[PDB]
Amino acid sequence: SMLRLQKRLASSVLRCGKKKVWLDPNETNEIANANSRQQIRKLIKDGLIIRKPVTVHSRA
Amino acid sequence: GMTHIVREVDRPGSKVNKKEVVEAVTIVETPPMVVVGIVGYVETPRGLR
Amino acid sequence: SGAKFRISLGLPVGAVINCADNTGAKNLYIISVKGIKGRLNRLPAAGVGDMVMATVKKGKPELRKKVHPAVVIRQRKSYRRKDGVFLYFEDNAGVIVNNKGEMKGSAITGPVAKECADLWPRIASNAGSIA
Amino acid sequence: MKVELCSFSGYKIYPGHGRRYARTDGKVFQFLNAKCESAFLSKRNPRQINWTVLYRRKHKKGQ
Amino acid sequence: NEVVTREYTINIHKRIHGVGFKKRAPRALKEIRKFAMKEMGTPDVRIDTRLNKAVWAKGIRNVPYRIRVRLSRKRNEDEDSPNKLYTLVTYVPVTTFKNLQTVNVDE
Amino acid sequence: LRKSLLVQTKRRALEKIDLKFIDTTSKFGHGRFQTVEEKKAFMGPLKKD
RNA sequence: CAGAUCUUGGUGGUAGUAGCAAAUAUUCAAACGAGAACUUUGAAGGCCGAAGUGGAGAAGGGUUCCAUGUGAACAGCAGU
RNA sequence: CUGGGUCGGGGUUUCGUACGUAGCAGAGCAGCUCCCUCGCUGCGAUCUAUUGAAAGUCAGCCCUCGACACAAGGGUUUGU
Repeated sequence: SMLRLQKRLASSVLRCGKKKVWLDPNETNEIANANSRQQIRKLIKDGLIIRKPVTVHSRA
Repeated sequence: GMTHIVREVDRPGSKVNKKEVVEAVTIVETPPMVVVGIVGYVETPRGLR
Repeated sequence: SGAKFRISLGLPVGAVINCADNTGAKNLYIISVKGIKGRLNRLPAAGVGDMVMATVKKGKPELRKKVHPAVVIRQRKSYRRKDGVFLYFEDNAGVIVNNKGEMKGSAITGPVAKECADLWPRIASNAGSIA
Repeated sequence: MKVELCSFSGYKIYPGHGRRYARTDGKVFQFLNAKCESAFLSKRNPRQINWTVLYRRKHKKGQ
Repeated sequence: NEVVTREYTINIHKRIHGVGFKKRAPRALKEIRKFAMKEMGTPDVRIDTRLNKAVWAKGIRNVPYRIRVRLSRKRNEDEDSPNKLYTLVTYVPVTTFKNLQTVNVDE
Repeated sequence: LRKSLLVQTKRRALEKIDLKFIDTTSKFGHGRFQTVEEKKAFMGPLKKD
């Protein structure tokens, strides 16, 4: 299935580039029928997707 | 393969007489063969048969 | 006898070789090896111990600007003896000579290849050390 | 045949091997290979090099 | 039997000698699949993603000379396939590679 | 190998040869040690003993 | 009508040939699916390296925007 | 003729002495002393010992008889 739509919405809601969005890989079914920002905003709070942290860039 | 050798030489008159020389050689390993068959040839005006 | 077993020719026409005697020259400019018949489009090459015509390009004004026969003493190209040791000196070298085969100067600095000392006995008389 | 010790190492040079280089002040030296060739021609001190015979004899290594 | 599982030490420096630089790691994979298919004989080989990290770890221009591989054949244990058998390759990290044999292991 | 047709009579082909040194150092690199028994004597003991 | 380097339409040999080589690079697993070198997710390795392979505009395009679906045709292989 | 295949082992060979630890080594500086004083603790490029060590070694090198499994099969034909 095309999880692209869910990825773009998960970037706008989280306010981060879609590199960082992490759609869960084992649960591609429940995301597939969540295609409105009234559910993806819900779908985050249950942890089924999250925002990946920035890759480290150490000045040490 | 190939390998060196060192020998004297006794060519009379050469500027190399009675001195060492090194000379690249081969090594052709030759186990003894085994005879199994005989063939006879007859001369024909056409050729050998 | 007259053996001169092939030694790797390493100074083609154009080689500038340090003069090695007291005639006052400092550079021999080879123009043509002596004794080479050659092939279409091949520069003659002068080995060690080969008479070779040469025009001094830097030294006594008497010597410069004329063609003098020369002999190559030390060559930089590693040449083989006939016993498997590849002797090669530190620089090109030479010495002015008459076409009768005898030196013009009387003091050679540096070593001399054993190939020369066997060929031109006049050079082998003045050689400091036949290396 | 005569064996000639290297001038940058101690390894024996058998008659077929090596190459010989004679500077323009009257000294011939034997070299076993090209590794010992361009070490001397760069003047690297033959006793600061961890594999020569001279170095192994200087620190008395093995003795 | 037909569920036999055993270690191996795949030498991927002699299956790679003589290849270009951008096609070195991707060639290491096929030389692993040409290993399972020759050893076990089954035509389904499923390289575990932990291995794909372990063969790309250095880069693509350089791959570890020896990689230690556990060839666990299976009988469609947790799947169902048209082929009855398929070997699931796996990674067995080790700090040394001296005096290691191809020993068998408990199933 | 085949015995020769061209009869040889020159000096160079009627030579009697007695060798002096059949070189046997390794060809798999610039060899420097004729025999193993010689190699271990110049090196000595190792950490692999 | 045999022709005019004739007009229009059509078909060959060439030919399954030239070719699909400008800018470093892809791999492993999983999903729907009839089908997967290419689609989507995840893991890894790379690049564009802020005078950008980034974020917005003016000319110009005019519905390409967004969603659901399709496997005629086009996307010089393929394609969910 | 048991066969070769893989891993390991040694021989060769390439480069030059690994990580780790210890040193009353180490040009100096800093902190603390019953101020003893080459006293004690620290940073310190490097050198020394363990160390011809470490690593690669056929993919077109050699020998093994050590571990492992595999090995006589499958498809297309041909008649005086």
